[PDB]
Amino acid sequence: TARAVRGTKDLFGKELRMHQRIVATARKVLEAAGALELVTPIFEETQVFEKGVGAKEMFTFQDRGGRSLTLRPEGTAAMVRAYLEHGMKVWPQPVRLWMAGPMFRAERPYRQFHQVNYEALGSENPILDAEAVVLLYECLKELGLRRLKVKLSSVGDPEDRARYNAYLREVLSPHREALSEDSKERLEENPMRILDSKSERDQALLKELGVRPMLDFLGEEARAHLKEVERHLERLSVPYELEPALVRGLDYYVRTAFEVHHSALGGGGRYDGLSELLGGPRVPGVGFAFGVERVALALEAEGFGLPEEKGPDLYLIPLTEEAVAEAFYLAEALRPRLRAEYALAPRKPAKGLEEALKRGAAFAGFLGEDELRAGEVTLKRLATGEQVRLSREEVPGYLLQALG
Amino acid sequence: TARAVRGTKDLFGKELRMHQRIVATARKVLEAAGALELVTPIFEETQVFEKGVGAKEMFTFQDRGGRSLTLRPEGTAAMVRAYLEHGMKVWPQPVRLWMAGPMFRAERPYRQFHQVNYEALGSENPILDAEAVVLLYECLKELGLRRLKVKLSSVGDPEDRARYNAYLREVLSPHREALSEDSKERLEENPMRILDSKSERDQALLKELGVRPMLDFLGEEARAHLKEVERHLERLSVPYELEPALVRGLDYYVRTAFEVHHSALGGGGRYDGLSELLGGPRVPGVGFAFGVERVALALEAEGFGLPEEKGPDLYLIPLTEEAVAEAFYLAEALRPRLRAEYALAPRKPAKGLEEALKRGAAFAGFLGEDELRAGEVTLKRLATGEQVRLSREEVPGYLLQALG
Repeated sequence: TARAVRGTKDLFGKELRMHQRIVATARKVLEAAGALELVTPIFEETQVFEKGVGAKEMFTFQDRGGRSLTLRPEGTAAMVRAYLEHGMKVWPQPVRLWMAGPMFRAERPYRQFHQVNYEALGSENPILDAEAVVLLYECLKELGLRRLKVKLSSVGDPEDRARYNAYLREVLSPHREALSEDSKERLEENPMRILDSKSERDQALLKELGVRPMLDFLGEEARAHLKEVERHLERLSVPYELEPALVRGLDYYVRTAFEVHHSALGGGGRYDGLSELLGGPRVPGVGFAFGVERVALALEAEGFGLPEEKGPDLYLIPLTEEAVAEAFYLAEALRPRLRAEYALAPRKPAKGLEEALKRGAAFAGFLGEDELRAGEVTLKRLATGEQVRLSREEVPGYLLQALG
Repeated sequence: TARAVRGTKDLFGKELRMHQRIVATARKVLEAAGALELVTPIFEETQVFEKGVGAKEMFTFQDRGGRSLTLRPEGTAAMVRAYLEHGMKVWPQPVRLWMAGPMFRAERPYRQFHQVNYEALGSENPILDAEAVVLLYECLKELGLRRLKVKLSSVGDPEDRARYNAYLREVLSPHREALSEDSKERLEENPMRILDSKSERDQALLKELGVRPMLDFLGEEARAHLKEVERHLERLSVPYELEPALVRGLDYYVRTAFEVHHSALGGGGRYDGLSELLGGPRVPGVGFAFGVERVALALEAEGFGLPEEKGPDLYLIPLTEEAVAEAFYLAEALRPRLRAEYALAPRKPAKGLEEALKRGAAFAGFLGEDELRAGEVTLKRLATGEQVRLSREEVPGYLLQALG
């Protein structure tokens, strides 16, 4: 009766294998660049994920005690919270961390998706921004994806963001009634957030007015930092395109911002004020995240198929009812060094052999009255048809010599 | 400021590696026995986890829409729910499944723990019960644990459980006031549940009365099934002990029940009526679960230590400020086939070499004005002290020939 809640789903067979490949690939590239693997809890205190003061899409609840708890909606805040909790500030900087795991989004019935996160905390050095970009680019390239579009941009320093917001107030105020609910309130609290709302009505006005990009407002230091990042990518042969449409409305996002399109598979940027937001000292940061499901779809779109599940090394066919137990005893004697399976009911040799072929077994085994009395087994290498009769003590060795 | 909620914790370094080893080991033994890996969602409809009608320890909440949702507290019901949803009843039976993942328990501030689950659904054959036991025993043995105590027992068939409950009413009724709240109510709804309550007051009365074990109430079929299971373990050289104290109060638990002690690392048994409880047809089942943290503690108790984290293949030391970027370009050219790291600031050769030793690098690399002008690099195999000067084009090949 009960089914998996909408927005969630079981992962098994090929879908699971695709997810595991994707994560295994990120693990290889990220750990080769020094990132340390970190796994945070599924839920945390709600305040860990609050973005600041400024007036539904997060699973929140309180446990026995009244404490507000929230299901992890993103990875960055949780990782920064971990860097703080474990005093990673004492480690050699920067501290590179990565993580793969489920995230929770509360939309109307993906509500549970998986993403890989990479975070370099502790330094403002532009080399780290270029590295974050290249690392994301690489994870995706290593997966076999091609036609990857890298989009780069900057959101400047907070003093630069202050001027832009003023400008936004001047340009968007005389068009107030064109916005709506929240966007009208954002004009007084955080104008830049209006550029990040997915309100078709708000997106419409913006498209018509065509206001100036945050790029045109980069301060002195911000422009030099972006130029450094650009220089590194050029030097690393990473094709990119400056994107004035790339924006980050939250007050803790600074300088570098980037995305990789195929539509966006992942992206990220620098976020220097998030640590203080959580109660910690100043901790410069830059990193990215990409959705595992988004990537699996991109691979699927490019035609990437996955080979068939490997079969057991041995599939035992009991011929009599008494042999069923003996098949189990033999298979157990061969595990786990070898993958050995067995049928639970007797059947004709031909039908059993037929089942071994379908299951892709390397060898088929037969146990009947004759082999039981002799304490032996009959083996048949399916691929070559070669059939041999050997004692039970010799099966492990024989199979190992053959499957070497 | 904000810390991981009590009962939860970040996993990194050795602790994480220990968890990954444990799961990797279960994966090897369980998949060698034919189990298919399955990953269910973190949360599901509350009804998936309700055990039946009979009057706090589960994180429950409703999403936008009023639907009651619950954080996964166990693995079995979720797996059975998956077997049903995907029509696994059509697959060749039995269907063997396994899963590893977080579970949630709502105690007063582990509230988030991890466990490995194994489930064989679709058959009543006693061979499967013995296999579940041996498989659990094996997972633990392969981890290096010794002094593993296997305890076996049975809870009989529902008709057997009915008689026992009557008996329990007769023996425990005249002692009503000795029980408490729930236990008093259980006498009328499900007496056997009183044997499963962790109420020190209830455990006391039980210890004094010393009522008869559910074992003394096994019906004809139930006694024969248990004898079959025992026969298989004997034949598999698995040392076990019959435990009359092992009980399963819920109405869907049937026959086989078992545990492995070291205090219990894991356990399980047959549960034939759970499927119907969820709205599906009759689906016989048997399996087990063990806590990853329980196992890591057991390993720790036996002294099992984990080797040190491997170091990068190459740690680049820039000698000048301009070389910092060049160190990054070189490391990126070597990744991800090789693990290459670099320092972000210049430093003396000796200090840099000093850092490479501490980080356990196979090779140390040096980039200064001289190598930059020559488009070369200086490498030093730390273990042998051998130092060589080669061009950048030759570094990948040289390192690969040396780290082969």
